[PDB]
Amino acid sequence: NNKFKVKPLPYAYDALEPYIDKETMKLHHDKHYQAYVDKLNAALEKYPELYNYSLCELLQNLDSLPKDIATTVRNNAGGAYNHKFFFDIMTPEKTIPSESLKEAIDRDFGSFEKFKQEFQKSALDVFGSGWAWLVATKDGKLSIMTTPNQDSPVSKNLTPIIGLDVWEHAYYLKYQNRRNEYIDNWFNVVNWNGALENYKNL
Amino acid sequence: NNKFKVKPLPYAYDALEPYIDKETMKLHHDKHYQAYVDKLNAALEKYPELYNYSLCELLQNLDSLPKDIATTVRNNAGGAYNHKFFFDIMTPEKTIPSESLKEAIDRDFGSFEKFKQEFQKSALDVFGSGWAWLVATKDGKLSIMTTPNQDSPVSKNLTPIIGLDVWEHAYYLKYQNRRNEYIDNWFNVVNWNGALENYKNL
Ligand SMILES: [Fe+3]
Ligand SMILES: [Fe+3]
Repeated sequence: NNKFKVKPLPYAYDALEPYIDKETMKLHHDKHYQAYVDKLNAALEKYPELYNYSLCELLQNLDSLPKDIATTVRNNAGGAYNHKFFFDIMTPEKTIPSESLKEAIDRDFGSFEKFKQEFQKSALDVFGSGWAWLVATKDGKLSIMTTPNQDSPVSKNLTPIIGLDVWEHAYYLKYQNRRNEYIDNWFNVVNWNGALENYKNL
Repeated sequence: NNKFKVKPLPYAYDALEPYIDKETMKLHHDKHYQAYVDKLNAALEKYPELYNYSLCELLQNLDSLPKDIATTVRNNAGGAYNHKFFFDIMTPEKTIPSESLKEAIDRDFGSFEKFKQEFQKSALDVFGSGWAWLVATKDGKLSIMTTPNQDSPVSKNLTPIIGLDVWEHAYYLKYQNRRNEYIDNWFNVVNWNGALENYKNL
């Protein structure tokens, strides 16, 4: 069996309280993330060799996949990848920026605080469903960008370092329309050690 | 003062229970709808003569508005129009299809039940944020279409007859990920008399 799988949450469903509620963690992981994986798997039944691609490879080749599944793959491989990534980029442990990522953030944004303000503004300005990302080019240059729906920076050959889901399902139970508060609180659970790994894997 | 305004909810905030919760009605009308109107008004300060356009006229002329506000108008005039329309198309009163709309639905979809099934499927399949619509061409031909975000059929010269908001803020508090249940329940509050008026105004 080489079907795609849901990665078990890397911590307890309530580990991120009080910043993100346990009910949302359960829905977000067990329902939304699960649905993306199931839908992806269903679509690939027609082309079982695609089960041997990684999610990255699917996302890097959307324009060359068979026309009849390309959009479904974009959306569902997108959702699967983005959510695996998102749950991995948060943690109940306390972390801070360090090593090359810490330096790069200062280099590219002037300071951690300037980076944080830009990120929060971008997250806040996403219209409709989508994501805010800290991304790196192949040479380690950092920038902030957003994607709609489940589109991913990976498809534009950019490497996600951190990313924030701003689909309303990610925050409505606790914050309702107050996305600004959700964004501000989320920085308490960003896994900067994971982010460093992401940046190093360039 | 010819600034755009929020239309007061046409019924009590709990009038649509148990199909839509009062808390959602309050957020949806008092926060989300309100924000679209405020943002629209803010953007038009630069071009005060646009306050004399109707929402329809703004939406029918997005490609010819000044470049610097066109997208903001699309999104916010869109949200303002769509929400005014949406709250008007629901009611606590019991209503059924009648007159020309009743006939047209049978003509164009075969039966009310076939129309309802197609509408629910379209509503269910919207990916990300958006709307499902029953629309009419200028000659009264009916069809079902969806729009993303706050895009409107009005911009494609189609006349909305009914429409369902499937942004997650419209249903998450009560239904969470279970959009199917939200869609099914919503048919209990569709204002078919309003829909008939919409159809007659062709
Ligand atoms: Fe999500
Ligand atoms: Fe809405």
